[PDB]
Amino acid sequence: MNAPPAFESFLLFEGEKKITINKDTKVPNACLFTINKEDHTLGNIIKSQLLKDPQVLFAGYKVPHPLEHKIIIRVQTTPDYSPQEAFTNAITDLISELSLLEERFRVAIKDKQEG
Amino acid sequence: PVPPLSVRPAVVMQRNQDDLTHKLADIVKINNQLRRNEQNGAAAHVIA
Amino acid sequence: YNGFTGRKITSQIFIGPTYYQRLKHMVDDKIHSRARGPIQILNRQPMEG
RNA sequence: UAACCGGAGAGGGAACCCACU
Repeated sequence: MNAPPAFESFLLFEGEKKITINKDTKVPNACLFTINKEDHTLGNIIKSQLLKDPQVLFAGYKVPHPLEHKIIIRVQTTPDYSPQEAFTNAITDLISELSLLEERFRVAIKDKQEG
Repeated sequence: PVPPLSVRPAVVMQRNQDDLTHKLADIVKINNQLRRNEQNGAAAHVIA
Repeated sequence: YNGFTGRKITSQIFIGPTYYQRLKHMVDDKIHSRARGPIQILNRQPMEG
């Protein structure tokens, strides 16, 4: 009866936030992004896309507990540059990658069908 | 000394008395018997 | 291959069909707690079970 | 110049067997 329900992995409770931002006090230009109801599916591609940016000095993610549904992404960028704009540039590049991939996939599907 | 009800509680219809209460019943039974028997009869063998 | 990162594991993993059993010792037949529940009759200590 | 309701800690024991770490 202590089983949590299956929807709890992906549904935000009332009053929860999808995303939370906290500045990292130990070093300058570093920030921690806490995402609720996400997992490795999103954090791994976000980390790998952040690591293509040379202005990003540190980037990593973790799940604090598997039974919990949270993910933490720590980003540190060079001064003149913000981890927040680094994050949103990684998102808007990764969406561009997926859109290009989708277009080329459907074109190759049509070409496989009698071509 | 006979101990009180808290020492030998009686449960309700499994009332069922304690294992100690039945022994106390045997005590007062043979005590009343020996008392009246030595009082009237004084057989001096039954008393043994 | 790793299910999280996709990188293949450096060691190679031993894997195959093996006949497992399910024993009757669940956890839901064993979990129990207490906070000032019922009380024994003769001495006023808690119950057992 | 108006309108109906109401009560709560129960509940025993001994013996034997099986099983768990």
